[PDB]
Amino acid sequence: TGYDLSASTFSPDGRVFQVEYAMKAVENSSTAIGIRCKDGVVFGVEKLVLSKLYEEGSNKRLFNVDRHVGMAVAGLLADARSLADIAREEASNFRSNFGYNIPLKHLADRVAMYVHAYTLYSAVRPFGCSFMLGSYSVNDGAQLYMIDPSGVSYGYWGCAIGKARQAAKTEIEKLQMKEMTCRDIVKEVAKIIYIVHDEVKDKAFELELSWVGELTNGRHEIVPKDIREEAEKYAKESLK
Amino acid sequence: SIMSYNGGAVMAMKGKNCVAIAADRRFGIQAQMVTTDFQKIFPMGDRLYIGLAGLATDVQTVAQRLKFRLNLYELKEGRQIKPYTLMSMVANLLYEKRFGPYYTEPVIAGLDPKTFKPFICSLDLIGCPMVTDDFVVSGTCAEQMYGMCESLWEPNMDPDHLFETISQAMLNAVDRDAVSGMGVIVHIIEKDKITTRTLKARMD
Amino acid sequence: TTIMAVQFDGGVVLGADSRTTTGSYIANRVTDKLTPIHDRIFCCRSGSAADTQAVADAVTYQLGFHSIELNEPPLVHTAASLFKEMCYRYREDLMAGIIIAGWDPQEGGQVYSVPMGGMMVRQSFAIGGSGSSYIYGYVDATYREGMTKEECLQFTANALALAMERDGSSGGVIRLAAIAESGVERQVLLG
Amino acid sequence: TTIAGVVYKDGIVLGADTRATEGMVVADKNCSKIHFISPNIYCCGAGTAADTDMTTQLISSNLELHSLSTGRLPRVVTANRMLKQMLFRYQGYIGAALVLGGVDVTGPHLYSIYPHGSTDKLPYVTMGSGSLAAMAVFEDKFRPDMEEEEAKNLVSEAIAAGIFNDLGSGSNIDLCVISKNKLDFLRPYTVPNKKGTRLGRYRCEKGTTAVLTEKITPLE
Amino acid sequence: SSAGFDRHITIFSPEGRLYQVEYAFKAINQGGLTSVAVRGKDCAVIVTQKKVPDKLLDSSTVTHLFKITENIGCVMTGMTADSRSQVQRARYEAANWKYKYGYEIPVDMLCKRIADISQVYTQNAEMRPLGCCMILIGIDEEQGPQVYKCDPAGYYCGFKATAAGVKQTESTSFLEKKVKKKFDWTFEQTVETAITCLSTVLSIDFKPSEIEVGVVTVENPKFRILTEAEIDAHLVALAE
Amino acid sequence: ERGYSFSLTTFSPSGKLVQIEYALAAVAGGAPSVGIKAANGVVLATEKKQKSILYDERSVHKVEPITKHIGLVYSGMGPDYRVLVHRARKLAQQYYLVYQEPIPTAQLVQRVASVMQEYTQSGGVRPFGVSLLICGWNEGRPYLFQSDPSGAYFAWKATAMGKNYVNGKTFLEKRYNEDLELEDAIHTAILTLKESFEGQMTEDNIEVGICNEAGFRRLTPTEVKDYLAAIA
Repeated sequence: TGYDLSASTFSPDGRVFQVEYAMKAVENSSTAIGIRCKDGVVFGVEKLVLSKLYEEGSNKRLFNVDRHVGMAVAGLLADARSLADIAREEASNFRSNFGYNIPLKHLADRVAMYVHAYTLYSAVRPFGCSFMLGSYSVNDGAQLYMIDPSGVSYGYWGCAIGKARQAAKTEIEKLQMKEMTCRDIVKEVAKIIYIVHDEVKDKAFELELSWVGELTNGRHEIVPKDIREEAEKYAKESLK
Repeated sequence: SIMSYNGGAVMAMKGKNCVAIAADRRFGIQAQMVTTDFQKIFPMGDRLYIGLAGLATDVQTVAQRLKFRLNLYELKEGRQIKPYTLMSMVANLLYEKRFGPYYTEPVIAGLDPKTFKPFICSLDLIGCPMVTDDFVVSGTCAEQMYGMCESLWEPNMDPDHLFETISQAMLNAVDRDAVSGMGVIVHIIEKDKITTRTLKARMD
Repeated sequence: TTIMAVQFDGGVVLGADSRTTTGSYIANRVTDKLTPIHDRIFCCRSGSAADTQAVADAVTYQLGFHSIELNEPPLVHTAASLFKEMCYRYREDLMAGIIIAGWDPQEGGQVYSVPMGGMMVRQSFAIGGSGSSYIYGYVDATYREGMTKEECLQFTANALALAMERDGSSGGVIRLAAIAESGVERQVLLG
Repeated sequence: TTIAGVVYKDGIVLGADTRATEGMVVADKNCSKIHFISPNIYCCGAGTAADTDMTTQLISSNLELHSLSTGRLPRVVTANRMLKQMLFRYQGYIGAALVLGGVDVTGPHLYSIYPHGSTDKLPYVTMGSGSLAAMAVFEDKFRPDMEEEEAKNLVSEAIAAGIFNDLGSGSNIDLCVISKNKLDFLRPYTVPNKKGTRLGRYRCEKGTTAVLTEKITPLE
Repeated sequence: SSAGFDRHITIFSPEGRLYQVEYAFKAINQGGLTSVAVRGKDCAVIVTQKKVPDKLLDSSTVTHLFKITENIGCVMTGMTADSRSQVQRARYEAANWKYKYGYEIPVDMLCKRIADISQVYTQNAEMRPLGCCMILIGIDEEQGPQVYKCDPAGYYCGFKATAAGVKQTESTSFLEKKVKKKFDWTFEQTVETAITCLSTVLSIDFKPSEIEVGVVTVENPKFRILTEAEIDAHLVALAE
Repeated sequence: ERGYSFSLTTFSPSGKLVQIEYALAAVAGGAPSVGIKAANGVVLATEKKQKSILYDERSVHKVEPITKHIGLVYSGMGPDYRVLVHRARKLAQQYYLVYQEPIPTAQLVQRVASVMQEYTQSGGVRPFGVSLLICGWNEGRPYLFQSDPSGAYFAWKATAMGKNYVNGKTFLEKRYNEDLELEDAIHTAILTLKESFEGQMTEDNIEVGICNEAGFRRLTPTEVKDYLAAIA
């Protein structure tokens, strides 16, 4: 009340309401989860068709930043596009200036500092984005990070961003994550997304699954989900 | 030389309790003189003068620039300037044009503002100061005035023999010189007063 | 002047002479021509002294900063890239005879070469300096693939010995460096 | 100009010859080229005198600033780094041949600076035009860890040989002693060359010169 | 006493206050985090707990002990973004010191530079004053180990028994009641007093998996983060 | 930043500058200090009470030299104090670059007060809540210059700034006089500081710097405990 206007001010109890308002902007966006196996990281985004007017394959929230890194955004889409352009630029700089692949820790820290700089002043607003960062390297393994609108960036095995933030990670943590390769984790993520919100609030959604790891030899791309078609034949066996 | 483009010779000489500075009057282009009353010795406050020799452009320029900074300092502080401070100021002003250099050899002569301590010093065209106790010379002709002053100087000199010594030295060393002559101005100062005499120089 | 790096299976072996000359006069009789940048990575320099000192200090700056921000030991190829960029970008003023060597936890021993141009190549052995041509004459004759450490030390001993003996600009004293997984072992052959 | 440095068993002895010539003429017979930096570090200059003077005064300002900020005795390596960085910024335009010596907490440390920006640590150096004579005296008669009188006599002998080769000085060669506690500084050390007393004298008279226009202006 | 806009920007209030900075002194208190430093003899000890309720969240990348340089460590409280930005600035000025001045930076000068940057942020308005508190530790020659604290306000100080975070009125009360008996601090004394003072504050008496212990000693001046095994060793060593 | 560049400090209908008056009040709510100019030297003395028994008195130093012959103390907030200290340092060294001579204290106060005045007028920044007490023994006669957040300055025979500074001032007017020595000035300075401080006053509660004609000196707690162990 009155203090919440500027992005430089503090409250009488000590927090910034601008950043909090930006955090709960992402809460109404689509649900996007992500989990790593012992030789790769798997993304997954519950994507929704509005009524009938989309094309099943535009505006994909699974981006692809580096040769081995891609983002899984949720929140404001154009803000996410700008953020992904910043990340592409930063990885391009590192590749130019040292001649090899960017490690995920340093990349996420540069991105976190950029986000923090947009949280500091009153000239700009905080971001409305919350995204995933996945990796694989033979000398590093699988790494999965996580960036809030404020700029706090650290690591996970599994995560979820959206409405079912808790409601997915309730049963994400009962997954035997270490002992599985990612080829099981594909249909795992499929059953997770399919379980949350089948028909109740909306009518139809649609699945995308990004896929990095040792099976891709360090490449990062979307699965040919249509190859091995793992959701639907398991989805119809997941309603019982 | 470019120092010999307009001639010029400035001699300073430290006496016992007093200091004598002299310079030549001639101004002109390389072979052609113009006037006999060009100014090279400038008053910087009381009991403290300065001499400039070389290219006359830089002479008048640096004279005005130093006068600018000196009046700025003397209005920022109610006291008058000490000669080491003036030497440092001239050094800074020359060194700012480290690669755009003024073609001048400044010679500073002044007494102590508090005591009757004399002071002489000379610089380079880039700002290398040098304090001595006998004499400092500048301008085109050097070895002439060096030989004469190393021939005629005594350490403890009343202003009269000081005047006669600097007079004979300047006259003979100028008469041997080619591009610099045409009258000599002499400033012989002390704690009590300021004397300015002009000599019947050979006008040849 | 004459600098030299040779890798073996476990690690690498470096080496240089001492004498820094100016014209025909020697200004410095004994000189650390090889420089520690990281604790596992050396470089030996040639050409101009001041240029290479400044470049090595800047590389020390950037590399130490980067290695602390990684919180991991740095790579050798990364420092090679740094010298490559610093040389190539602001060339036309420098005389760089930079040879990068060092042991790496991921990659073992490696040796990189940066001549006066600014190209970067990975070699198994390397020369550098004005009086390097002669021992470059026979470093491709005496070398055998798969040496031990003592063989590399004796190898560079003979090499820098004949380099110092034959060329006028070389001379002084032999400084050797042994970089491996274990530690850094420097010693000075004299007389 | 012949400056020389040495490291004895505790500290550093610096000497210099003080004939600042301007071309072919002896322009000075007493020119202090041993400059102040700090209570523990000094410096000697060679080549272009004005450039060395301006540069050493700038570095002395910077180190006074840094030391008064820090609150403890400065380090020689910091002065070395500042000088090499500045002279390399100037791309070798500024000609400044410097010899840097001081006693830190770590002990005595001597550096020589070549005006492009190349620097060395050595136990003894010579710089200047007649530097080779002092380098001869050193390379003849240097041994590690000398005593005090030994080092003083050695540096005096070196700059004396430099003076008996060309472009020395008439002067009484200046010396300087830096130790862990006792800083000393000697201008009139030893005069080998007395001025030959003139059996003249080239005398004059008080009125022997024609006067045209006299002026009197009193003061307070 | 709200005259003008003293509730919003960095202006002087009536009677001598300014509220934006003394709102930032409780910006540390939303962290829910507690940190203790101890310097009695030629070792210096940091201790700080974690709070990880998740099994999906990692443990390595959650540490607040931040190796600034090879001889200088630190720990952070408050919000994470301000802490990490302060961490990069500290590392950057340390490397700048090493480049300009030729030797290793002392922890005193570095904390003074950090406090100066804190003033620079404090000075202009339209700038958020970084609500994080920084404790630094290091060894200096001829002075031994050092402990410093940096405020958001730019008021640094250096002192022996040191604690900032949530509960440190109580911690400083314990340390007034403790650092008054004139015992020496022979490094097991230091570790035992640190863990037991945090044990008297929080009253949990817990596993070795929650607190991180940052140490530095005049036997190895390198900064050192303790391992689970030796933390357990000290923990059962004080278990009577 | 954007560079909005307007000043927050504008005139009242009374004609006052209420931010500057508030900054002066914030100074007056600060730690006490006393500075006395004697016949041969100048004495500076502050009053430094740590908040706990945990703090160390070897890291932060109130009394501060600017040159080897110019002491400087304050009564206000250290984060602003260190800034303008560093500014004065660089400024004095620029003077010593130009003129190759130690800068006089009047010249310091001119330049520092001009910088502080500039902060009073320039865009958006608050003024600095620091009241300096600058002094030094330049050319025989020693000086004593008080400044303020308003950019102004003065010259006192003796003064005080901080808590109950008017009470200390009224004790100074009766006790202090024109001519004493450095020791007697230290004596009456400790008297007027101990008139207003808390009861537990030791070798670490105070911090005393003097100004000889031999230069600025910063005394040690050794000689403080020599002297302030019941000086009267």
